[PDB]
Amino acid sequence: NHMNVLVIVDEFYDNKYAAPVTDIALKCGLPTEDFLHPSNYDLLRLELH
Amino acid sequence: QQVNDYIKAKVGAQQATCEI
Amino acid sequence: ARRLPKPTLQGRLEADFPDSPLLPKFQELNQNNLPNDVFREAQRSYLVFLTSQFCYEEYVQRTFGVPRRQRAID
Amino acid sequence: ARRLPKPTLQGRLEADFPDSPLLPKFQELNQNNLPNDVFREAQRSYLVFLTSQFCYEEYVQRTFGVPRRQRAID
Repeated sequence: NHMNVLVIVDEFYDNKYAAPVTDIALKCGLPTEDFLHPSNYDLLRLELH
Repeated sequence: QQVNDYIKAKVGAQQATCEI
Repeated sequence: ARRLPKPTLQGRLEADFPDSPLLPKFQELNQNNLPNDVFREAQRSYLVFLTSQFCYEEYVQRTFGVPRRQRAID
Repeated sequence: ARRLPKPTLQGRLEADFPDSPLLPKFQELNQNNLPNDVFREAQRSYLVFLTSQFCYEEYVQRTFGVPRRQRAID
């Protein structure tokens, strides 16, 4: 809503309790030999293409 | 109990069964 | 909204040095219903603008020709 | 229940050097029948406390004393 970057940054970290990691990072974290494992079905079933 | 829920998430909850 | 915090910058340059030619071209700034702190920061910004302006002129006036054709006799 | 062996630390250093300052701040040592050597160790500890305080004060003055704009006009 306004063009100034510092207060944009400070409005994101203001003692943040919950820091949810993006799902893409959760995909690229684990290697292949458990990405096929059925424990990661919650990541697998949204990998379609 | 939340740690228990994490453990039950990260593993599974004829076929020739095998103990370890 | 806000800015960076101000850096230290100890002293007042116009308090100590009256011998630069930039002094009468500084004094025209005066407060009008303004607290003296932000008015002083306005003086500081005008002073740094003037010294940048003066050193800019000092650069461009010595670099039209740093050599010249006319100095061959002397 | 005890401490280290004491180091060598020889001589009455304050008496051989009356020229230094802070010795008027040293002479306020009352003796309520303290023996003749633990009083000397108390005096030594008070002396090194005083010279550390004097050195810290002179360092504080040497760090607040930076080249100012006022002193550079010479």
